[PDB]
Amino acid sequence: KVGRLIYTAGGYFRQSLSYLEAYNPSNGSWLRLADLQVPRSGLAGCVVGGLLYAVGGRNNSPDGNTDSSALDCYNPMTNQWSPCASMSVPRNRIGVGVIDGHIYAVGGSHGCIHHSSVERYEPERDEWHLVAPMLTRRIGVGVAVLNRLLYAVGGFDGTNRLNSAECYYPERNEWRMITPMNTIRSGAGVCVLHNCIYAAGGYDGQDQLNSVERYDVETETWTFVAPMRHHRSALGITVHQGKIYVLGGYDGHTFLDSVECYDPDSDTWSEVTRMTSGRSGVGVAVTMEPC
Ligand SMILES: COc1ccc(S(=O)(=O)N2CCc3ccc([C@@H](NC(=O)c4cccc5c4-c4ccccc4C5=O)C(=O)O)cc3C2)cc1
Ligand SMILES: [Cl-]
Ligand SMILES: [Cl-]
Ligand SMILES: [Cl-]
Repeated sequence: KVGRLIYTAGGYFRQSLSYLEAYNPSNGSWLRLADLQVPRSGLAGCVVGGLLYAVGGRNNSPDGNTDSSALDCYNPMTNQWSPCASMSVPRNRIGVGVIDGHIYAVGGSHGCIHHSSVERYEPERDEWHLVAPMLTRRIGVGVAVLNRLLYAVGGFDGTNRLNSAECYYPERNEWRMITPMNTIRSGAGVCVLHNCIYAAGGYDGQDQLNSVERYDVETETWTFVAPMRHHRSALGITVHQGKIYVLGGYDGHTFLDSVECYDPDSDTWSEVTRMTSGRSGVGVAVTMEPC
């Protein structure tokens, strides 16, 4: 269990960013690691087999605004990025989840197109294949996996921001709606802790949110927990050693550098570190420290 870092890839501040930086909760340190080959905001991160993957996003720069179909793989042992097979379609404001060593890419936008499509990557074959689409088009969608089921939470369908959520059952290649959240959320941080899916922050169409709610997959209810100290949309999120970490985002005024940590036993959030610069729209995941 020792030696794991929280990696943050990409993001946005004035333009899309190429940063890869890693935080060590055990000593408070940050490391700046190899830049992404292509800057991207609105991407997702995940880990399979000790390797960090950056999926989708958009490169917003002074010279263009290009949605990404890319999958790139970072090896901590070499501090190098390598390209992998690209997805069927560009997906900005994507969500991803991992089931049994496979990466699921969910939703996202391509220009004015709001995807319901979903595709699955096989690392051993370096291949993507489309699976059943969601029941709803969703960009800015939060995705997480619990008990080998994939959840897609909130987002924006092209007309309305959403409180709805749905679950993918892989053995039936089928999506079904679940109970909707209490709050409309696009750009929330979504993760899994114990037997619940958490949705933290986001934008409800009017304001960035500090509220946090969790879906108990047995009882099918959403319950609010303690709110974050900061309102935040387009935040990064991960779980590490039984606590939720939220990174950056936008509070309606500032691109935040603060990182907050949720302790479920006390139902409290605390500020634990600051990123090296404020940013939103990052991808976050946990893996071993680099060489
Ligand atoms: C070209 O400029 C960019 C700026 C930031 C980014 S991003 O990577 O951070 N990101 C991608 C993922 C994602 C998902 C949901 C939302 C939700 N919006 C908001 O909270 C929102 C609403 C009103 C005004 C603003 C924002 C916002 C949010 C963040 C930064 C600045 C602002 C801002 O001023 C929503 O639309 O639901 C926003 C994003 C934004 C990308 C491009
Ligand atoms: Cl699978
Ligand atoms: Cl298979
Ligand atoms: Cl595989």
